[PDB]
Amino acid sequence: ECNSECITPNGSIPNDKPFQNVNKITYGACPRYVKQNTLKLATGMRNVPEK
Amino acid sequence: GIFGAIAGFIENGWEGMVDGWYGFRHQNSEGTGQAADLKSTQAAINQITGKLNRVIKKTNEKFHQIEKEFSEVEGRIQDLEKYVEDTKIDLWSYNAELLVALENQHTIDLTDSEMSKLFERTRRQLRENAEDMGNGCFKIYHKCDNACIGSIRNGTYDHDIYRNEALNNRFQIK
Amino acid sequence: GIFGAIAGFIENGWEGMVDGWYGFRHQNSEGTGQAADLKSTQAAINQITGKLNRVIKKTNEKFHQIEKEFSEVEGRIQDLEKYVEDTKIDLWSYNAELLVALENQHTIDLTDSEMSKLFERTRRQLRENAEDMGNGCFKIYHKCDNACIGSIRNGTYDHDIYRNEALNNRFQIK
Amino acid sequence: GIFGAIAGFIENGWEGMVDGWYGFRHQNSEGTGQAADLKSTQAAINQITGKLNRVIKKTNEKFHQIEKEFSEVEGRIQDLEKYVEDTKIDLWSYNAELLVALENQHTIDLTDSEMSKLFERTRRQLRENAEDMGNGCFKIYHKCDNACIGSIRNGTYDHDIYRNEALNNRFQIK
Amino acid sequence: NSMATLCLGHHAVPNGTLVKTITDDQIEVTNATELVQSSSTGRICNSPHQILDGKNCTLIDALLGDPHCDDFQNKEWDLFVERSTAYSNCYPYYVPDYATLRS
Ligand SMILES: *[C@@H]1O[C@H](CO)[C@@H](O[C@@H]2O[C@H](CO)[C@@H](O[C@@H]3O[C@H](CO[C@H]4O[C@H](CO)[C@@H](O)[C@H](O)[C@@H]4O)[C@@H](O)[C@H](O[C@H]4O[C@H](CO)[C@@H](O)[C@H](O)[C@@H]4O)[C@@H]3O)[C@H](O)[C@H]2NC(C)=O)[C@H](O)[C@H]1NC(C)=O
Ligand SMILES: *[C@@H]1O[C@H](CO)[C@@H](O[C@@H]2O[C@H](CO)[C@@H](O[C@@H]3O[C@H](CO[C@H]4O[C@H](CO)[C@@H](O)[C@H](O)[C@@H]4O)[C@@H](O)[C@H](O[C@H]4O[C@H](CO)[C@@H](O)[C@H](O)[C@@H]4O)[C@@H]3O)[C@H](O)[C@H]2NC(C)=O)[C@H](O)[C@H]1NC(C)=O
Ligand SMILES: *[C@@H]1O[C@H](CO)[C@@H](O[C@@H]2O[C@H](CO)[C@@H](O)[C@H](O)[C@H]2NC(C)=O)[C@H](O)[C@H]1NC(C)=O
Ligand SMILES: *[C@@H]1O[C@H](CO)[C@@H](O[C@@H]2O[C@H](CO)[C@@H](O)[C@H](O)[C@H]2NC(C)=O)[C@H](O)[C@H]1NC(C)=O
Ligand SMILES: *[C@@H]1O[C@H](CO)[C@@H](O[C@@H]2O[C@H](CO)[C@@H](O)[C@H](O)[C@H]2NC(C)=O)[C@H](O)[C@H]1NC(C)=O
Ligand SMILES: *[C@@H]1O[C@H](CO)[C@@H](O)[C@H](O)[C@H]1NC(C)=O
Repeated sequence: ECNSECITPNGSIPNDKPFQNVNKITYGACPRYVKQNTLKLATGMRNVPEK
Repeated sequence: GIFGAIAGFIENGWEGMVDGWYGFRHQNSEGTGQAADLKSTQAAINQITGKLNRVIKKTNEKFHQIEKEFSEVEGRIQDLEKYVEDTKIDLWSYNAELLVALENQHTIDLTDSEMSKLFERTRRQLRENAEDMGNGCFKIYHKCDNACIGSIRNGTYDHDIYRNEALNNRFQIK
Repeated sequence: GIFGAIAGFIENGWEGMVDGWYGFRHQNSEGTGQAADLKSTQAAINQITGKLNRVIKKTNEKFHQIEKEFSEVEGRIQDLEKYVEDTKIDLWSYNAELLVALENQHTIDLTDSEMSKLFERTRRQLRENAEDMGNGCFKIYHKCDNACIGSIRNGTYDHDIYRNEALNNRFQIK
Repeated sequence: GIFGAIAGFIENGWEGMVDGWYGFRHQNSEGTGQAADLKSTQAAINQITGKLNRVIKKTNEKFHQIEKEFSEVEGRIQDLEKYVEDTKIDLWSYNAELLVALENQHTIDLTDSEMSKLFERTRRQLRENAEDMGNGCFKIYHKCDNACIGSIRNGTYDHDIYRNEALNNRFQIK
Repeated sequence: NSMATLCLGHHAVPNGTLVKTITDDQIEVTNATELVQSSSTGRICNSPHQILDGKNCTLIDALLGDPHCDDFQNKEWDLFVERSTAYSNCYPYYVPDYATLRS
């Protein structure tokens, strides 16, 4: 008992992300299945630490 | 760095500046200080939030599609069902990979844009009263106390009333 | 604005300049005037026309494809035919959406490039005879009549014959 | 040119500079000379090698797919097999076409970035001792022999010891 | 000394996140966000889409009327879930075009 718009054979997953790597088999409002396990989208600038 | 400012002519980022993204750091007769520039900070943030919102939006519910795992050997019709799905996944993975690449390069570069935009805004503000030291700092050729610095930031700096002093300090011999 | 010129340090665009995209507006002892810069205007137009032509080209005739609407329930073979087409459409819609986004951002940014390119061309042209006022205008420190202005635009301005006057006007006290 | 340097304010590229991509060419009392700037040269090369490596990487082995040429007329199942493959190819061709376009535009533009980055680095280095002639060259207002030039390149140029001479040479009449 | 000095700059973070760009496989930024949902609970949420647990019945056994599937008569679902534990316990049958019918 819970609430989730995306269902896979591996259980439901969050659809707040645009892609997913859980399962190519889905049902409902799911993220696009991709082969990648991770994709970092930069939300800041080039980090140049002092030392 | 594309605009050549962050990791280009600015040596380091300020780990101790946690009240903004871009800002000012100064020294004068009344000591030293530091304060963020909320204009350029917010500008970078707005652009990034915009693209972030734009990437992260949902898609259509998808309902009864095809089978993608098969328990028995069926040959030609299964071969195709597998081929279609595989094709799809490769293309979507590609799009994702490329998307992130383009977006990230652009984010790196737009934040570098905002850095130089701030620098140039100040360089113009100061007219002939200060010189570019090369490292992202300016050499001010007149007395400029904390109140004076607080007119440069905040864009209320009338250069003309300092101009006279500055010119005399700039054009001497050694 | 990426190059920080259009909606960055230039306050407004000129709604009354309908003979070009970029241009000059001036004031001197002989009154005021305005005229377009056809170099930078044409440059922006050429780039945009190029990408426009490049986007808008036709594709192959497509002839006898699959059925995409079905009058009866057929299950598995129909499921696949529907799945293939749907997949296709999502991918093509994506490409289109992204294409427009990238292209538009680039168009916004290349036209901002042309603005600063023109400004810098002039700033170099004028050497030490004028100062950057901050708003996209220059302060000329010598008498510059309509003929003089017409040597700056059109790039026939020899700064050296004005240099002497300009330096004396720039380096006084108040 | 986006940054407006290559084919923008620099008239030509140096066909005789085959020891680098970017560099310096000079004239003084001891004659003329030329030498490459390995910093900006290597920077452009690193960026390009990076994206080149990133484009040119392999994919998964693909094994038993579908038939793509047919010796007999089969109608509906063949129609689909043909349709799927054709769809795929159009999409992959598109991606490739677009990839090259974006990448090439970016390569053109990042190398133009490196040109202006070098120019600005030097302009700041020289402070008030030289003036921008407009064509990618500087006018040095003091005697600067081959050793002096070799302190500008290599970034060991202390402007302050030349400053006095330069100011006197810059501010005369004619 | 009749002078002063003013520096301009950007912030940084002690830690950082590596991201991919056009030119770089790894480059460090102040922060980033993850675009791929790589993990799951292992449990199927029974809302909002209506889940029907097939339990020991297959969809076709539930259809035909296999005695141990009487609980499924006239039921509905947004998603019917078939379990690997499922079995059949009625007359031997063969559904040519099974997969089509199930679909
Ligand atoms: C570095 O990178 C990190 C990575 O997270 C960034 O962190 C994110 O920051 C944003 C902005 O603050 C966070 O967004 C917030 O999400 C909250 C959660 O709401 C969710 O609720 C349901 C869950 O089912 C979803 O349906 C829904 O769509 C949301 O996903 C929101 O509540 C926040 O909005 C409002 O919350 C408060 C609550 O009182 C309100 O008062 C406010 O008005 C506010 O508008 C907000 O949208 C995001 O969650 C963060 N990430 C994570 C993983 O948590 C950093 O911002 C970035 N930079 C720094 C400095 O860290
Ligand atoms: C879906 O299908 C599964 C698998 O067939 C069913 O699980 C079995 O259900 C039966 C019937 O309810 C259970 O039978 C009970 O077994 C208990 C243990 O005995 C054996 O159990 C397993 C299975 O044979 C053996 O591996 C094990 O070694 C034991 O030898 C008994 O204690 C029970 O006795 C009494 O149970 C109740 C009263 O409490 C009454 O039915 C009778 O009075 C009976 O005498 C009974 O024999 C069996 O245990 C279940 N399997 C397991 C592994 O537990 C599901 O029931 C079925 N339906 C679902 C899941 O909804
Ligand atoms: C800079 O301009 C802003 C205009 O908003 C002024 O901001 C005020 O700063 C003082 C502190 O010096 C605060 O007490 C006020 O609450 C601020 N007002 C607002 C609306 O933010 C600021 O005064 C200006 N700079 C100086 C040096 O006076
Ligand atoms: C600017 O250079 C152009 C060179 O083409 C000159 O353009 C001429 O402008 C005059 C008006 O002043 C026209 O009568 C001519 O027909 C133009 N010629 C061409 C070829 O376009 C112009 O003379 C130059 N500027 C000035 C101030 O003389
Ligand atoms: C510039 O700095 C470099 C620092 O590496 C010096 O490079 C040397 O150049 C001389 C020729 O003038 C060579 O003999 C050395 O082998 C070089 N050393 C290295 C480590 O590359 C160079 O001396 C500096 N410029 C001048 C004018 O001295
Ligand atoms: C620490 O690094 C993580 C990435 O691993 C980042 O999300 C977070 O914003 C960073 N926090 C601080 C305080 O540096």
